[PDB]
Amino acid sequence: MKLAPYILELLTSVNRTNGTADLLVPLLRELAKGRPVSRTTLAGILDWPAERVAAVLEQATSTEYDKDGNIIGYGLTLRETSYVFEIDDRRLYAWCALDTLIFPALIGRTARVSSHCAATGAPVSLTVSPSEIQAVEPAGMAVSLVLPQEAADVRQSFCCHVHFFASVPTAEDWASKHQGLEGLAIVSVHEAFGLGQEFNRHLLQTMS
Ligand SMILES: [Br-]
Repeated sequence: MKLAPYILELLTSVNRTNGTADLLVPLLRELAKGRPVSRTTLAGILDWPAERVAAVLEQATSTEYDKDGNIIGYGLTLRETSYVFEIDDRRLYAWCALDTLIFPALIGRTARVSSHCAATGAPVSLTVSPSEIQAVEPAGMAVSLVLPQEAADVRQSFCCHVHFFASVPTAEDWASKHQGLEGLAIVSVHEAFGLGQEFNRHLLQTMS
């Protein structure tokens, strides 16, 4: 379909908070190691004052901390969700389906991704590398999209409605049952992966 409206609003929501794009990659790479990430550690890595790291993170109100106040989730997370994101043997999680398609390129690793169809509970899995997906099981796997909303934390506006599905027909039936989500649409995981690729492209250009 026409995906420009989705990319454009996702890029905008991200660029709405200055520095987000700059903090994102270095934090995903740290979280990908499997251990909580200190905010002070993050500030050294960005060579930023602690204040700027703080302001960026308090915009993502979904940001997860542990009991020591260390970062344990930002897109990628150490706390179980229904999207499993395995790098090496390390079993990490993602907040949404599209995360699992865009993060491999940002952290430069290949992930073994798994979840369950949000319509039927069926197991889904795929391997996502920085440049391609492989081992798509079942082959017809789909993803839901909605129009990202402006002036709202990204997880809560957009990708809480961004799931995997066993197939496009199964997903379209699920989607017809919902009709109060702006821009609700179903795409193949291949098309989803392409959106992710275009998002990442603009995203990287936005870094300093
Ligand atoms: Br369009």
